[PDB]
Amino acid sequence: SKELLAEYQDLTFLTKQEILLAHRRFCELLPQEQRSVESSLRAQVPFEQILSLPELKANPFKERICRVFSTSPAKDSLSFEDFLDLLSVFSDTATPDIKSHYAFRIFDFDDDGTLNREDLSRLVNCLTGEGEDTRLSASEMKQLIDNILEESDIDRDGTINLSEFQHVISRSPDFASSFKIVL
Ligand SMILES: [Ca+2]
Ligand SMILES: [Ca+2]
Ligand SMILES: [Ca+2]
Repeated sequence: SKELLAEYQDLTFLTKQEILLAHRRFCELLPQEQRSVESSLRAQVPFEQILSLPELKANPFKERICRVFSTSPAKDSLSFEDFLDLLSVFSDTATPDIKSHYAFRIFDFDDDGTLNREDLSRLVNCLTGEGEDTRLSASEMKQLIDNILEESDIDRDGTINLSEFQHVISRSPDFASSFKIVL
């Protein structure tokens, strides 16, 4: 199931939490004997259930919306992938972020899903001491890593996951230029 859901993460640039929330909603819109993770990811939700979606309530052309997001020309339904895109457009519970996705993968050296002290050390090391061309000392690197955890490691597990990473660089507009965190 982890590998299966992970595929969608690479396809949409959403966090695992976002995909999980969406998957639960998707399943609840399918037929009872369809909830099976691997089974559900192959099912399609009929427009009936999409039209009554809360985030589409105030939208005119709901019928049009369904047809545009639907990938299968034959059927009048949405696949899980189509559903993710719908939520990315109409719901605050799904916000694609291609920059966070790749930046995270770059610093997650062992590709294990989180940024630990070691991964974070390279991240903060992209910054400078004080002058325009400086390099951090051990203690400065330590403090910077400590500050990131203290401020963004909200599930207090000692690492930074994609969701938390998005918060770490949420105030760094030019982050991708040289991977510098603001402050
Ligand atoms: Ca959205
Ligand atoms: Ca890691
Ligand atoms: Ca964490």
